Amino acid sequence: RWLEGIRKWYYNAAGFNKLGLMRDDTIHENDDVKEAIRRLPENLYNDRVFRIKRALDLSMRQQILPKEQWTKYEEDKSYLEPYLKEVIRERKEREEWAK
Amino acid sequence: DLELHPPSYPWSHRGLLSSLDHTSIRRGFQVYKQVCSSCHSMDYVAYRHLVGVCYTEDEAKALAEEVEVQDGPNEDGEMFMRPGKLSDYFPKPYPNPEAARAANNGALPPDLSYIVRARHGGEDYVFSLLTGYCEPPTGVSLREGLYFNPYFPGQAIGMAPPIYNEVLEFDDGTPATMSQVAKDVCTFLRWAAEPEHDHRKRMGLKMLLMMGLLLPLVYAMKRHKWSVLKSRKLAYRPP
Amino acid sequence: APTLTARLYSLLFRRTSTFALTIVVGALFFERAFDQGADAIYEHINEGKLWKHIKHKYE
Amino acid sequence: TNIRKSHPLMKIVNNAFIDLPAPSNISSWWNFGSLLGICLILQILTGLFLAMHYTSDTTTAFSSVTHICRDVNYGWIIRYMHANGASMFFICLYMHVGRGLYYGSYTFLETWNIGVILLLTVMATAFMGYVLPWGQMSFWGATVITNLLSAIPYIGTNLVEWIWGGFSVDKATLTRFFAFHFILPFIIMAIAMVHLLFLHETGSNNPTGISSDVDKIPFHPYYTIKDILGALLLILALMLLVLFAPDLLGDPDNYTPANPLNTPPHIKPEWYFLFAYAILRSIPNKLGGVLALAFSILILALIPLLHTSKQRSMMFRPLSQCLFWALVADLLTLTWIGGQPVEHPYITIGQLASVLYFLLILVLMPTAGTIENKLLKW
Amino acid sequence: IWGGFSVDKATLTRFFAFHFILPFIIMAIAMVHLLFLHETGSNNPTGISSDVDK
Amino acid sequence: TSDTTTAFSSVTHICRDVNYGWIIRYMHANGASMFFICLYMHVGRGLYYGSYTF
Amino acid sequence: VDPLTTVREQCEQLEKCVKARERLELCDERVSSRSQTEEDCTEELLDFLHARDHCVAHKLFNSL
Amino acid sequence: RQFGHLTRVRHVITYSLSPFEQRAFPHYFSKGIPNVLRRTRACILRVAPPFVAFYLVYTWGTQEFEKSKRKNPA
Amino acid sequence: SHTDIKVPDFSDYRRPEVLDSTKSSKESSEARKGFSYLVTATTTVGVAY
Ligand code: HEC
Ligand code: HEM
Ligand code: HEM
Ligand code: HEM
Ligand SMILES: CCCCCCCCCCCCO[C@@H]1O[C@H](CO)[C@@H](O[C@H]2O[C@H](CO)[C@@H](O)[C@H](O)[C@H]2O)[C@H](O)[C@H]1O
Ligand SMILES: CC1=NC2=C(CCCC2)C(=O)C1c1ccc(Oc2ccc(OC(F)(F)F)cc2)cc1
Repeated sequence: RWLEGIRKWYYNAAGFNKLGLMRDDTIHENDDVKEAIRRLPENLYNDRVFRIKRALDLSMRQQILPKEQWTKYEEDKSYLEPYLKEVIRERKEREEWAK
Repeated sequence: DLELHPPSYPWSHRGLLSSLDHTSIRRGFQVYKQVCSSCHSMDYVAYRHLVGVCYTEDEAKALAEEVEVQDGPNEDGEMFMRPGKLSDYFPKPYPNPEAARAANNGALPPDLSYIVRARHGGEDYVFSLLTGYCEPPTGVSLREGLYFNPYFPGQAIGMAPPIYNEVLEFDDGTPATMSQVAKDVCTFLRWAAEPEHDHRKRMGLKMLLMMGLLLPLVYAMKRHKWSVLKSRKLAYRPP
Repeated sequence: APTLTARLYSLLFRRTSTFALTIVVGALFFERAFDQGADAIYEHINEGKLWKHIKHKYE
Repeated sequence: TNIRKSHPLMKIVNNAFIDLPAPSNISSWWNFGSLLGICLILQILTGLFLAMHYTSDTTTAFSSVTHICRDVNYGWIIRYMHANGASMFFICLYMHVGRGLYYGSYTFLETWNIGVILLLTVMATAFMGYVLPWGQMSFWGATVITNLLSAIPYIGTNLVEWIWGGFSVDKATLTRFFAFHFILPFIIMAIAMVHLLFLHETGSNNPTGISSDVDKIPFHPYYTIKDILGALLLILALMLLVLFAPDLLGDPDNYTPANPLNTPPHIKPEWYFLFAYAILRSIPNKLGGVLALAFSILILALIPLLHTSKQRSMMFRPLSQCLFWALVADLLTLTWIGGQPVEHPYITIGQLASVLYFLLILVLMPTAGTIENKLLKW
Repeated sequence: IWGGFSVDKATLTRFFAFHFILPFIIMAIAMVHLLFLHETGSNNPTGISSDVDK
Repeated sequence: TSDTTTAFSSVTHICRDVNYGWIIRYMHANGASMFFICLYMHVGRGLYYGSYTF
Repeated sequence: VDPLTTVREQCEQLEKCVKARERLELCDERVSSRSQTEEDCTEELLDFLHARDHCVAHKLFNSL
Repeated sequence: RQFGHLTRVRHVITYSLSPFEQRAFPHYFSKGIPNVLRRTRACILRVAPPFVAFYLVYTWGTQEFEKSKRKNPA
Repeated sequence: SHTDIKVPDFSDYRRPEVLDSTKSSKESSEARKGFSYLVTATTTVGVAY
């Protein structure tokens, strides 16, 4: 709302967009994320695979993309949320049942 | 307990690739011999150490023969005294530290073998100490025998100014001023503490050159192998 | 005639057997050359300071 | 099929060395592992060659070390390689740990904790190594540091005298310190192999902190050639010290023999302990100071539990980056302060730096992670 | 080997250093020893293969 | 200690002044014998039962 | 005859030296004028020598 | 895990050249210098500020130790 | 179609000797290997020393 100014600033400061990454590519793979990734449809998964491949290749060269090619803050879809949310929601149910 | 640290004198061995002035070592040895060796020990330097550095084999044999040393036992079971040789070390003035203290009013004269390496400032420090003896400032005096030196820690030392103009005649006929005598003895004490100095620096030059050669070569080999990956382009081609 | 790097390849660097013998010959000739050359550089930098330079005075 | 994958000995070499899948993008900070290995092997060889000439008897000890430097052929270059090699080891260690912290490699828990053990072992080795010359700083350093353990209630005082094998650091202490100092590097080599054994369970982390399975390159030739280049640069640093400033990272007072009466002006350990030495002196109470000095190292084991950020690496984390570099600068301050006499303003600076060390690790950097998350809607 | 013209000061000191290090080298080689033994498993008194009765 | 003058003395100092140094010292000396007994028996086994084919 | 004591004089007649020498002389006839105060003048001497011997270093070694 | 069992990748082409076909240092200064300056500018006010602070707390504390050891005019 | 794939331009990366697409690389092959292997051989002589 009011902190949206800072969110937009932080986004560019963080700078994963400069490698053509979306936020959910940068998530550290724990057991839940692994399962969420595993549940992605062919299209969303192969995009993820490429975006990372591209980022790693850029990191290897110590270079960034052209500014036009950078992930726009507004265009950063939260692609992993629906899968990850449910993976977590499921595990918490099993953890509950176990008590 | 204020502190005055020594200035950095332009020694002939100051630079990275600069060797010790060996003729300065030859003089400096004599400044240990004629002046110090009745007060300070120098246990780690033997008469053989001088050969190929400041003196010949034959000169060093003469310098060794000049001094007393105990040796034994003989077949009778007695300890005799004999003329020195190359294998003998520079002899200690006193039989022990406790005897040394007595001769110098409580204070123990440190062994000089490593004194350049064992004191902050090294030859810059020692040179300042030897030449820096002056009259005390007003409001000041120590015990009768403890002299004023501005470079010594706590501003008061237990050593009588040991060097002055013409305290020795040098073998090569160099005018023996106080500052010349100090410069030479420091150069010797540098070599005492670090005989390796000249070899060390010879190796340094040869290391710098080989590294000058190998680093960009190995770096070129690196970029060569990696060039397959640095060049590569990716393309994403979904159906 | 093909280039000098090319002559080096065909004569010395193609067979790995010749490549290794090249290295061993070259290492000998480099060692003597480098040592003699670097010593000269050192002893010129320290002219008259070394025992080697002042030896003559006592012989 | 080849006899690299077949032969029982070559199989281990082929998998852990040649065909090892490595991330494409690992930086210079990944060289430090290889360099730590080189350091360790360098210490073992130089060390063994020194041990052919050294004696652990208190009377002859100082003399033997100097006899090495003056009479033993190239004994000097071996001796100063070994002393500066110990510095090069610790440079390599802190750089290696820093990498782990910044890029979050510590999530590899077993690898990380074995690391902590390795660190502590190299520390124990290097502490006892510095005693062996039997100079002033050797003897007085060993005396003060060992005697900290007397601060433990009930047992502490016995414990100290049992390490010593007497009522001061004397004949039995030096001899056993030689024996422990000889054996420990070999124990290090073993634990280092277990260290890698766990690393090769997961493979390497990389600068992005994003999984690199999609873009692995074989270790040979890519990283064999980089590691050679790294090794070359390590040798340069080492030999620049050995041949141009061999005394630079040591202390002069360790060139006068050990005197149980005559105390040196400002007694201190070697540079790579100075940060933790400063932390010790911050706390006014002695047992408190010991428990802080111990926790200043052991806190490394706690780092993985303190991790809050949803991203693994600090690459994409500005706030953490600053706090990390603050933590580095603070450690540089603690090293400076550790080298100083206990007076104004070094007491207060030391206190303030020690506060900031634990504050950065236990409060600020965890908070920063969670702030970063909430800035990314996470 | 001696580091001199007889078995003396330098020989004893180096013999201590080599004697300390070698057992550790033994331990390593002993592990390789077993590493190869566990490729085949053990022989037995009959000299006939024992896979049928392990 | 590996210094020629103190060496013999140190070994005896172990056996007389060091606590249970004697039992350690003679365990180590007889332990070396026990090692070689074990070695030749171990080799003999290998020879007799043809384990050397490995 | 010593090159040292020649150069010590030469350096003594510089602005930084002579201003520090005046600082030295101030407390000289402050403590030697006043009666029973345990304050001395080591500090002022060392300020003077620091400036002096820094200069001495820079050209003493030419005459040797 | 061996090469060929790492992970699943689809529809990604990789073109590359032999190291004998190409240069070890293509545009080494031309493109290298500006990329370095970009890299340095990117991290400078994350990396530098704490070491600025160290330099200041160091040089402050050093000459504070010197002043404190001088006698005070009283 | 897969016939739409044509290899990107590597002119930036190529050695001068292999820039000319109308000439055969085989002339320069003798040379190009010579250069790179000389670097390796020189390195080995240095390391040996
Ligand atoms: C007759 C006595 C005597 C003579 C002559 C003498 N010394 Fe000393 N020296 C001492 C005593 C006593 C000390 C210990 C001073 C103390 O601890 O206060 C000492 C201390 C030193 C120190 C240590 C200073 C420090 O930092 O602690 C050096 C260096 C030294 N002497 C060098 C020399 C040199 C060089 C010469 C002559 C070329 C020389 N000495 C001649 C008695 C002497
Ligand atoms: C003698 C000491 C050590 C040796 C020989 C050693 C060796 C290695 C080697 C060879 C690697 C792989 C190459 C690399 O990434 O650097 C490595 C990785 C690693 N080491 Fe160490 N190490 C030592 C000490 C430590 C310490 C003290 C820690 C942490 C407190 C540590 C934690 C790690 C971690 C986390 C990795 C994984 C890095 C990654 O994949 O990104 N190690 N070590
Ligand atoms: C991690 C490995 C090691 C480290 C960090 C290490 C560290 C040190 C240090 C700091 C010193 C004091 C150096 C000095 O001031 O002179 C030293 C001395 C010594 N070390 Fe080591 N050491 C290691 C391994 C070894 C090994 C394996 C041996 C013998 C087999 C050894 C034998 C010695 C000896 C004999 C000395 C006394 C000689 C000397 O002072 O240089 N060290 N060690
Ligand atoms: C430190 C010395 C040694 C150690 C620690 C060692 C250790 C072992 C161990 C634990 C085994 C498996 C148990 C057994 O069958 O005895 C074994 C088997 C064996 N060792 Fe050794 N060994 C040593 C020396 C030797 C020597 C000197 C030889 C031959 C010259 C040898 C040849 C063998 C063979 C052939 C076997 C296989 C026996 C079978 O399966 O029937 N070992 N060794
Ligand atoms: C008037 C403006 C003041 C601003 C400038 C500040 C510097 C001027 C000096 C003022 C005094 C500074 O305060 C200085 O702090 C340190 C550390 O706490 C003190 O040190 C003391 O306090 C700490 C408190 O934990 C004790 O553990 C320690 O045993 C004791 O030595 C110094 O004895 C004191 O002199
Ligand atoms: C075994 C290794 N594994 C990995 C990386 C980075 C990338 C991926 C994982 C390495 O650099 C790596 C490595 C480690 C050490 C290397 O040199 C050695 C140095 C010492 C050594 O002995 C020992 F056992 F470590 F003590 C063994 C090898 C060479 C390479």
